[PDB]
Amino acid sequence: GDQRFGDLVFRQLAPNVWQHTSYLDGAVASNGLIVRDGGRVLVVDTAWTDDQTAQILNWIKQEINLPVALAVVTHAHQDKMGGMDALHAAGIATYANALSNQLAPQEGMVAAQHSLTFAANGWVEPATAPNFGPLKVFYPGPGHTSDNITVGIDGTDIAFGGCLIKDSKAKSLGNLGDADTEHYAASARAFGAAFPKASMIVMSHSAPDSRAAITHTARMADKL
Ligand SMILES: [Zn+2]
Repeated sequence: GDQRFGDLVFRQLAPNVWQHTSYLDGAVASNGLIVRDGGRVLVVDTAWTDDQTAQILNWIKQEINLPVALAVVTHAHQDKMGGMDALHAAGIATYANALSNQLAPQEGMVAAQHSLTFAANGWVEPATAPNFGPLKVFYPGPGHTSDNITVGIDGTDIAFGGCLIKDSKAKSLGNLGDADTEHYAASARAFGAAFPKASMIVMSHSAPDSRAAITHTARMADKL
């Protein structure tokens, strides 16, 4: 069920949801999501590079042929925001956690055009997420990074944990270079409680897993 398109891989997860995969030299896969929402397409996370992200837009044109209305990126690291220039070059509205945009220059990333803010319970302030359609954005607390956000896909059983969640076979939570080791466990559990009926957990560096990914990640995080 994987489709190769240039050096990227695309996998349909649901009638209106695909996983995009891009590689950086070993070679490390990074996953994001593409969502068809009526007459438009919404993207979650860039590829590692601008050139790879441009190929995401090419694949969408070929396979979906609907305009990309917006992209949301899940934190200020290269695997999630390394392709911001391809989106901006294409006139696509881009959204990140305000803190991701504030950190972007120090992380060597281009800031998104728009900033998300969050309630004290982690849910996005809806005024800051205009026309997000099925994308339900939740800030679970600091973990992989202080700015990491997560996205549920309304109308589906899918939730995206980005780099916060690792699969149930993971031997480590790496990369922990920018991690909050105190709050990581609670943040992983918060993601599970925010999307309590999601059965397909999509994550940055593993194929989709069951909810065991969340509990397993939280238990590894408890050891930090
Ligand atoms: Zn990261």
